[PDB]
This record gives sequence, structure tokens and C-alpha cells, in this order.
Amino acid sequence: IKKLSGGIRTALAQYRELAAFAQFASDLDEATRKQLEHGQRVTELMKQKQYAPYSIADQAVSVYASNEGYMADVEVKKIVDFDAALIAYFRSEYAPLMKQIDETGDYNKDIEAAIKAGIESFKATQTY
Amino acid sequence: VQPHVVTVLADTAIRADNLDEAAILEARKNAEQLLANQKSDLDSAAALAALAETAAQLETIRKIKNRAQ
Repeated sequence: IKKLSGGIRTALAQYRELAAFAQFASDLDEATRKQLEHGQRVTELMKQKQYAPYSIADQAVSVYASNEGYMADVEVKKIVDFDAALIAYFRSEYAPLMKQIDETGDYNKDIEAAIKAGIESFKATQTY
Repeated sequence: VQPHVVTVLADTAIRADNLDEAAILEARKNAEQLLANQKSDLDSAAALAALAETAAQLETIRKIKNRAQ
């Protein structure tokens, strides 16, 4: 989580830097528009329900998926459904990896590769 | 041309002190480009930042008019 939270921090800060011109999106730079887009995606991702706690593995998977840009091809809506579907899939078929992340909390090349493989397997061949 | 009136129409015309006029017209081009850029900058700076800054925060005061603390 320490390795992963930096992208969330910087994305939210960059989105915060342009609060005034949110209502003037017509007159803005394209790069500023992309920063607005990513900030909106992160802000939508940050939502959660009640009496539904997350283990560290779920947060790790969601944050890693957000950081590398896998969430940039969906609309602002359906983000919560995408997150829930991905988490359910990962818990449904990737039990050993989830247990290892929950009980240890380590981060190395093998763990990152396995997480990326699972996320890319979800990206296709599945529905929201 | 005719004996009583003389008129010549030209699409582009200017006093031909030389066989070329690009070196003279480029000054007008620079003036026009500079005026356009400065006008855009002035409009943006005067309106977009200032009006939004004024409209940024007004309700936190209106909502507390009847407060007695």
C-alpha cells in the first residue's frame, strides 16, 4: 500500500489544482482536460458502500488497476460496477494470491506480474 | 480608362517602392498577430480567473446570517 498510494495522491492533487475551470471545460488545454479526466476517474473510484470492508488485497488490486491506466477506457459511470466485478472475479478464482497478500503484504516482481496477469485476464473475456 | 473618368481596381495594391512588398507586409502581419495574442491573453486573464475567483465562495456566509453563536 505504501508503494501504491503515491499515484492516488498525485492524481487527486492534480485534479484539485484546477477546481475553478471545471465549469469552463470548453476553454482549457487538452493536457489539462486529460488531467481533469483522470481526476474524475479517481474520484469516482474512491466511493464505497456501507458494512462492506475491504481487505488489503482488494485495495491493492483496485489501486494497481487504477494506476496503470486500465480504468481510463471506461466512462465515468459504471466505474463502481467495474471495480466490484473485478474484485469478485479475483476473489473467486485467485484465492492463493489473495491469501498471500492478505497474510504477508509483500511486494516484488512476481506479485506484480501475477496481479497484472489477472487484471489483463479480466479486461477481456469477461463482463461487468 | 476613358476620357472623362479613370478607375483601376486591384485585389491587392500598395505603393511599389520596390519590386517586392513582403518585407513591408510582414510588419503588418506581426502587428496583427501580436494584437490578437495580447487580446486573447487580456480577455482570458480579465474574465476567466477573476469572475470564477469572485464566485468561488459566497454561501458559507449567507447560510450563517441569523447565527447568534
